[PDB]
Formats: sequence, C-alpha cells, structure tokens
Amino acid sequence: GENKRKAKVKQIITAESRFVEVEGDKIEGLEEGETPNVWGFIPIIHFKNEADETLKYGQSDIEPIEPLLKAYHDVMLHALKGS
Amino acid sequence: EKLRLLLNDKDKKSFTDEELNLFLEEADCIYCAASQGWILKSLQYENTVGEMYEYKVGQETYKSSSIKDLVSVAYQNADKFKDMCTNKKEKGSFMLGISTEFE
Repeated sequence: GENKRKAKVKQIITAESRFVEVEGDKIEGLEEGETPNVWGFIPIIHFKNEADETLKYGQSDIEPIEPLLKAYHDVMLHALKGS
Repeated sequence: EKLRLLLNDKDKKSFTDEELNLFLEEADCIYCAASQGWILKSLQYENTVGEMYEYKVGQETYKSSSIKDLVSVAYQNADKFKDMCTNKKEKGSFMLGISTEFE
C-alpha cells in the first residue's frame, strides 16, 4: 500500500543452523529465531581476490594503483586550475 | 591634542584655529594636513616679507632672505611632511595565494 517499513535484520549463519532476528517492522518472508541447516556446511562461499596467507579478506585491484590515482588527480586538477 | 601638535608642525600665531580645524578634518593623517598648511603658509610670504629683500636707509642696511628662498624652504617642508604621510601609510610588497573554483 503506502506504509514505509524499516527493519534492521541481522543473522548468524552456521553449518548446523541459521539464526535470524529483526529489529523493526515485521518482514513476512523471514522467520525469527534459529532454523536448522538441512546440510552440515555453511551455504556461503567467499571469493577472495588476491588472497594472501597473512590477510583474512581479499584486496581490490584498485588498492595498488589508488595513490597513483590520487597523484594523477592532483596533477590534473592543478593543471586545469592553472590553465 | 591634534591641534597643538599641528601648531607645532606649522608655527603658531599666524593662522587662527578655525583653519587648523579645517586642515585636520580634510585629512585624518596629521602630516598631510601639515603639508597642506605649510603650502598655505608659504603663500603668505608675499605679505609678511614682501619682495623688498634688501634695503639701505641712512647707515642702516638689512638683507632679508629673498621670497623665492622662503617659499622654496616652505615647499621643501611640505614635501617632507607629505613623504612622511606616505611612508606612514605605505606598506611593503606582498605575495598572496590565488585560487579559482573548478569541477
């Protein structure tokens, strides 16, 4: 209809079961509380770009170039202002 | 007192204080008013001293300073006060930042 609905849902997924709780308006699709996992593995897969033995997460291909992008932006902007 | 300092800058007992107030009002800087008053006082030498710069009567002989020298000295004093006014109000060179907005 017209109503505005806010909902801060957070959920803990594990191999044994899934837990979901919502703080706000009711969402019809989600059943709060623990729900069992039909299989004993976590259904999420992590794609780790440029994975490293010393890093928990991946790392973007923009990170190595980013300071060069900053310097390029600074040089171009200063050139444009001077022109 | 501004008037007393101006009378010191431009000698007393010649002008009445009304024109002194006028000179003070026409320029806040006292030395500018002093230069103006010195020029206007230089104008008065044609009456106070006159052209007759030297004369001898009987055994008396008097040689006063010529009017040209007196007006020249008054002009020099006025110029000194004007330069003082400039230097007091003068400010050195400056290098400043410049910037134009851009997207």
